[PDB]
Amino acid sequence: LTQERKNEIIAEYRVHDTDTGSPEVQIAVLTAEINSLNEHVRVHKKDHHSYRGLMKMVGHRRNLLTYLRKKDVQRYRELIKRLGLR
Amino acid sequence: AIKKYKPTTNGRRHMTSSDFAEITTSTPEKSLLRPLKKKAGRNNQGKLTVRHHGGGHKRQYRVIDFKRNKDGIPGRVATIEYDPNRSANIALINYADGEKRYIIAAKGLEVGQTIYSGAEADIKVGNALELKDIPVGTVIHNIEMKPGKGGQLVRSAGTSAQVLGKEGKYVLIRLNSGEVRMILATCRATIGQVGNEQHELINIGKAGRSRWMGKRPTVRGSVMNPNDHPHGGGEGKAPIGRKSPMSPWGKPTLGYKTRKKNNNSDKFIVRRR
RNA sequence: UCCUAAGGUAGCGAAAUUCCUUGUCGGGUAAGUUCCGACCCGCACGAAAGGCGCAACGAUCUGGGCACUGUCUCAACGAGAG
RNA sequence: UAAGGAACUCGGCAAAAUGACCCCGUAACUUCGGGAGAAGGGGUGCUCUAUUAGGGUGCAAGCCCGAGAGAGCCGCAGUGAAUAGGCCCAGGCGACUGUUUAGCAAAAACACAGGUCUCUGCAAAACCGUAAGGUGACGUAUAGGGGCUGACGCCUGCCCGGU
RNA sequence: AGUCGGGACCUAAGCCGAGGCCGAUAGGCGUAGGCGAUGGACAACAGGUAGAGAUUCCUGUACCAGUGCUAAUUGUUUAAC
RNA sequence: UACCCAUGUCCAGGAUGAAGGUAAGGUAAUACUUACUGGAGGUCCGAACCCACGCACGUUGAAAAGUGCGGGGAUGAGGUGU
RNA sequence: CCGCCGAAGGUGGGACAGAUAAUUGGGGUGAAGUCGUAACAAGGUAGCCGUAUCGGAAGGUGCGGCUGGAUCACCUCCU
RNA sequence: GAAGACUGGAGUGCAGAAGAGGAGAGUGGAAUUCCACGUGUAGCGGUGAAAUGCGUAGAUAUGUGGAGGAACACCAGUGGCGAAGGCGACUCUCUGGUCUGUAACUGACGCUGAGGCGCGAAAGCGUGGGGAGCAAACAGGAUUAGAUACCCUGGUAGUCCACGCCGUAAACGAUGAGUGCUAAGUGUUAGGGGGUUUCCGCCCCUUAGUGCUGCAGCUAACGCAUUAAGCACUCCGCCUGGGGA
RNA sequence: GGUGCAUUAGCUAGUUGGUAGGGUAAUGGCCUACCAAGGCAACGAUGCAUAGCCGACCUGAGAGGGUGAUCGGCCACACUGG
Ligand SMILES: [Mg+2]
Ligand SMILES: [Mg+2]
Ligand SMILES: [Mg+2]
Ligand SMILES: [Mg+2]
Ligand SMILES: [Mg+2]
Ligand SMILES: [Mg+2]
Ligand SMILES: [Mg+2]
Ligand SMILES: [Mg+2]
Ligand SMILES: [Mg+2]
Ligand SMILES: [Mg+2]
Ligand SMILES: [Mg+2]
Ligand SMILES: [Mg+2]
Ligand SMILES: [Mg+2]
Ligand SMILES: [Mg+2]
Ligand SMILES: [Mg+2]
Ligand SMILES: [Mg+2]
Ligand SMILES: [Mg+2]
Ligand SMILES: [Mg+2]
Ligand SMILES: [Mg+2]
Ligand SMILES: [Mg+2]
Ligand SMILES: [Mg+2]
Ligand SMILES: [Mg+2]
Ligand SMILES: [Mg+2]
Ligand SMILES: [Mg+2]
Ligand SMILES: [Mg+2]
Ligand SMILES: [Mg+2]
Ligand SMILES: [Mg+2]
Ligand SMILES: [Mg+2]
Ligand SMILES: [Mg+2]
Ligand SMILES: [Mg+2]
Ligand SMILES: [Mg+2]
Ligand SMILES: [Mg+2]
Ligand SMILES: [Mg+2]
Ligand SMILES: [Mg+2]
Ligand SMILES: [Mg+2]
Ligand SMILES: [Mg+2]
Ligand SMILES: [Mg+2]
Ligand SMILES: [Mg+2]
Ligand SMILES: [Mg+2]
Ligand SMILES: [Mg+2]
Ligand SMILES: [Mg+2]
Ligand SMILES: [Mg+2]
Ligand SMILES: [Mg+2]
Ligand SMILES: [Mg+2]
Ligand SMILES: [Mg+2]
Ligand SMILES: [Mg+2]
Ligand SMILES: [Mg+2]
Ligand SMILES: [Mg+2]
Ligand SMILES: [Mg+2]
Ligand SMILES: [Mg+2]
Ligand SMILES: [Mg+2]
Ligand SMILES: [Mg+2]
Ligand SMILES: [Mg+2]
Ligand SMILES: [Mg+2]
Ligand SMILES: [Mg+2]
Ligand SMILES: [Mg+2]
Ligand SMILES: [Mg+2]
Ligand SMILES: [Mg+2]
Ligand SMILES: [Mg+2]
Ligand SMILES: [Mg+2]
Ligand SMILES: [Mg+2]
Ligand SMILES: [Mg+2]
Ligand SMILES: [Mg+2]
Ligand SMILES: [Mg+2]
Ligand SMILES: [Mg+2]
Ligand SMILES: [Mg+2]
Ligand SMILES: [Mg+2]
Ligand SMILES: [Mg+2]
Ligand SMILES: [Mg+2]
Ligand SMILES: [Mg+2]
Ligand SMILES: [Mg+2]
Ligand SMILES: [Mg+2]
Ligand SMILES: [Mg+2]
Ligand SMILES: [Mg+2]
Ligand SMILES: [Mg+2]
Ligand SMILES: [Mg+2]
Ligand SMILES: [Mg+2]
Ligand SMILES: [Mg+2]
Ligand SMILES: [Mg+2]
Ligand SMILES: [Mg+2]
Ligand SMILES: [Mg+2]
Ligand SMILES: [Mg+2]
Ligand SMILES: [Mg+2]
Ligand SMILES: [Mg+2]
Ligand SMILES: [Mg+2]
Ligand SMILES: [Mg+2]
Ligand SMILES: [Mg+2]
Ligand SMILES: [Mg+2]
Ligand SMILES: [Mg+2]
Ligand SMILES: [Mg+2]
Ligand SMILES: [Mg+2]
Ligand SMILES: [Mg+2]
Ligand SMILES: [Mg+2]
Ligand SMILES: [Mg+2]
Ligand SMILES: [Mg+2]
Ligand SMILES: [Mg+2]
Ligand SMILES: [Mg+2]
Ligand SMILES: [Mg+2]
Ligand SMILES: [Mg+2]
Ligand SMILES: [Mg+2]
Ligand SMILES: [Mg+2]
Ligand SMILES: [Mg+2]
Repeated sequence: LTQERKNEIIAEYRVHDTDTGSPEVQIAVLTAEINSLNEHVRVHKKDHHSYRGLMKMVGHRRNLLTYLRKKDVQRYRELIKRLGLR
Repeated sequence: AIKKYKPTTNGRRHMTSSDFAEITTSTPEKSLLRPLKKKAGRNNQGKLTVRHHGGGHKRQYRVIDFKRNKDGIPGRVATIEYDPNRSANIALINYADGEKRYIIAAKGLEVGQTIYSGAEADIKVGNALELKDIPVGTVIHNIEMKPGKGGQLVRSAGTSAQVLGKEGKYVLIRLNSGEVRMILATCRATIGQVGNEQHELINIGKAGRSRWMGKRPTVRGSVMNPNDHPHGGGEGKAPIGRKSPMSPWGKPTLGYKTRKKNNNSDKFIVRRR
């Protein structure tokens, strides 16, 4: 993920015009990364070292989603309908 | 790919076949079809000269372009089709003229590409060039032996030859069998490997499937009578009670070399397989 | 110790292969020269004349059961064609 | 055909027995598809509730299709006649479907899919023919001819003196 | 029997084959060309018929190809057809 | 009669339910599970048709190779006409 | 007298548990039997671990790994 | 348990850095082997000694050219990277993680983790290629009382590649993961700050790794010792005499 | 609340709930007709093995370990089933 491509996602999900570490922002960026590794892994089938990094993003992304659900349900259901998650 | 079949019956147990994923259309080009009639190995006189032939599904001839002498016209690949008469697939190419013709499908040839022949063609899969304009080391197929005649040397599915050197009027080629051969520099060739590589992995599975392709059963010589084969006779099963195993007409059959000893092309063969 | 090119490996073995032979022991039977399981002194097994196994299949060969019966103990009567 | 039920015989040869539809249930082993209609059992007729409950057809008249139940009735017997798998246990051979001696042998024999060795660079080798001319092939070593073995699983040992 | 099946229509396997190639003789092979249905194309139906034929004869109503005779129409070598 | 070539034609009924597809689940996405659909096979039972496994009869035969009762294949390496 | 339910009884295919059986496989015990000497020292070819193959037998050899190696030489760190 | 608040945990942002981390495509030079041709004559090779073997059909040696496969000399370092196995020629494409500085951002979002899912040296297995060196099995020559071995001459599977299995090791630091506290001395890898000085260089402080020596403490002893086997808390795995096994 | 085995992973169909009725001293699938497909289980269902339960008894520094004869309370049984 190139640096300017990341900064568009950050600017598109900020809850206010300054933050960069909101759970909404982090999940949106993390989603973009695992939707970019899935193509690399699909073609580079026997790249096992890179595939481990994929599974640490998925687990990390899942932890943040769980925290958002408990703290504020209304925000949580807004992200998943906007990012196309389950 | 290769498609394994579930062992529903005893004849489908070990059977595999292609899935025909590369084939694009199922209807041939009508104006390029000619009739074929089976011969079953029967001679000019009606005699059975080559045995184990005859009686399969009927086919129709598709006239192929092996010369590839339409130079300077960009030809666009239209479809990739099925040919019963050969192991490789074929590609239909319609030029900017309006003319259409079939060629052998190379490996990696897809619909939509453009194909060139001549002297200004680039070295890409599908192009046709004289062997003198082809750089050393490329993998070619469809080599012709006499200028203006047409491709003849490497043509079945998954086969390839490699350019190897120059000797003035001739070019060294390492043929698919592993032979190093000298060929004129004005003979043409096509760049790439031939299409259907998986063809050798197919397991026929049934005797009827061999019958569908035109193959009659093969009887061993050990179960014949002494007037039929040099191996027939004996009480019970019998070994090969001779000095060497023998063909149905004499002439030893295991290890005996049958190339003419006074051949005129022994000076063009650098090293044998 | 003698000879040879080298001296039979895994596996199987009274076998579609074992003469002696109905080999010997066990099972099945009231009683089993056939059958099944073991042993190995293989007259004269043995690795593409393939060796040892193997679900499904067989108007194939072999041994044993349930049901059923004029096959039999042991024959009797009736119909039709000669 | 009484009683017996393979005691007959080279051998259950021949005959007898099972047989339809619906429901319950079903083993070892397995290449996971099978084995399997395994095995072993139960129900079927007619009357009334009843142009049933419900479906097909039609605009309606109407016509056709017909499960479950309850109560009953009659026979020795209800797929009441004809037609309609006997099954199980263990071993040898062949993997299987197929082919064979018209007129004594249908098999363990032949074929087969698969394995391996070998020949062939294209006017290919191989084959028919004195030759021309052909098959191979309107093919091109992932192709074509010949020898042996014969699905699949685990394997395929030693000898190059002789030919 | 204009209409059914076959010729005067078409071709497959195969066969014959002017010149031609090959070969003691005889002849073998084969190009143009042609024969050759078991296949392709093609215009008619319903009744009557008491000794023997019926999509054939007879009755009623049709269709296909062609020809002549009449009546208008159009075109004539920048040229209908 | 054996094999081959060109061109036609024949195979009542019933049973089983391969690949694939859809939906609902299950996952980060897949794998995978369950229902519905689908209609494969030198598949299964069984007539026409083809064949010839057992027995009986016939044996100067109805017949110079058959008949009767059972039997095998019956969408295919199928039967058959010109 | 009839009907439902119903103990015992009969038939059938499976499940589980014990005993027994021609023969067979590895295991243990026995100071004195036969064969070799694989390990302990550099154990006379360093040893061991996983795996494959071979051999009367301990075992041999190949591939990768360990030091739970005294070893034989230049350099590097600590005292 | 519920409602709020915070930033020392955790994570994002911003500015730098290092690395044989991984997958794919292509290329390079030494060296071994084989092949062809000049020159040339009688040995070469091998061992503790030998012999088998190669050579007058002209070898070994030597000069020139061609074909092919495998591993990457110096750099190279108790140096580096990765969760472990492991990763060393060069270039490009696609990718994972870590360290340092800042204090912009969220505000406990954390640790461990039975079952589950993946990776996992070498040998081995299936299908298709490839095959230069090495080399189980195997053959011959020696050694020996014997020698199915060590030693010598050859040599097949294998070692290499693509895809799919297998799931083990002295897979070891014989030391589970997370967190905090507890003398110092000295090398080295990647960073940051300050003083001297024009730089260079020297010194001091500090973060994360990697080695050695040593106090308290621990230990049966050997020994460990801020990279604990010391002092503590949380979670997981495992043990209870030897053989049979 | 008080037992062993996971080398015992699925069990159940009057089973789970509802509607109407029957029956009982009394609530209740206790029983019946209809309707739906539920209920239990890794916090160990199901299955196999063993056993009457307790006050109490023996031992032990204690926490615990083993037992349940005599005395007292409750339960089940009365040759074996109905
Ligand atoms: Mg052949
Ligand atoms: Mg054959
Ligand atoms: Mg014969
Ligand atoms: Mg002869
Ligand atoms: Mg012979
Ligand atoms: Mg014979
Ligand atoms: Mg014989
Ligand atoms: Mg005997
Ligand atoms: Mg026998
Ligand atoms: Mg006996
Ligand atoms: Mg007998
Ligand atoms: Mg008998
Ligand atoms: Mg026996
Ligand atoms: Mg023998
Ligand atoms: Mg033999
Ligand atoms: Mg042999
Ligand atoms: Mg055989
Ligand atoms: Mg056998
Ligand atoms: Mg057998
Ligand atoms: Mg058959
Ligand atoms: Mg029998
Ligand atoms: Mg009479
Ligand atoms: Mg009479
Ligand atoms: Mg009687
Ligand atoms: Mg009687
Ligand atoms: Mg009886
Ligand atoms: Mg009997
Ligand atoms: Mg008798
Ligand atoms: Mg007898
Ligand atoms: Mg009979
Ligand atoms: Mg009604
Ligand atoms: Mg009847
Ligand atoms: Mg019947
Ligand atoms: Mg057979
Ligand atoms: Mg006969
Ligand atoms: Mg020729
Ligand atoms: Mg010729
Ligand atoms: Mg030809
Ligand atoms: Mg190949
Ligand atoms: Mg085989
Ligand atoms: Mg054979
Ligand atoms: Mg096999
Ligand atoms: Mg052999
Ligand atoms: Mg010889
Ligand atoms: Mg020789
Ligand atoms: Mg008329
Ligand atoms: Mg006519
Ligand atoms: Mg006509
Ligand atoms: Mg003439
Ligand atoms: Mg002619
Ligand atoms: Mg013609
Ligand atoms: Mg004609
Ligand atoms: Mg006709
Ligand atoms: Mg007509
Ligand atoms: Mg008449
Ligand atoms: Mg008429
Ligand atoms: Mg034909
Ligand atoms: Mg069939
Ligand atoms: Mg059948
Ligand atoms: Mg016949
Ligand atoms: Mg029949
Ligand atoms: Mg049938
Ligand atoms: Mg020793
Ligand atoms: Mg050895
Ligand atoms: Mg080693
Ligand atoms: Mg040691
Ligand atoms: Mg921080
Ligand atoms: Mg890298
Ligand atoms: Mg890499
Ligand atoms: Mg070089
Ligand atoms: Mg000496
Ligand atoms: Mg040289
Ligand atoms: Mg690390
Ligand atoms: Mg990256
Ligand atoms: Mg990187
Ligand atoms: Mg680091
Ligand atoms: Mg705040
Ligand atoms: Mg963790
Ligand atoms: Mg686990
Ligand atoms: Mg390996
Ligand atoms: Mg391999
Ligand atoms: Mg291979
Ligand atoms: Mg030796
Ligand atoms: Mg060597
Ligand atoms: Mg692999
Ligand atoms: Mg083990
Ligand atoms: Mg282990
Ligand atoms: Mg290691
Ligand atoms: Mg350990
Ligand atoms: Mg710790
Ligand atoms: Mg610590
Ligand atoms: Mg440090
Ligand atoms: Mg003990
Ligand atoms: Mg013990
Ligand atoms: Mg309780
Ligand atoms: Mg109530
Ligand atoms: Mg109840
Ligand atoms: Mg219980
Ligand atoms: Mg105590
Ligand atoms: Mg107490
Ligand atoms: Mg008492
Ligand atoms: Mg009593």
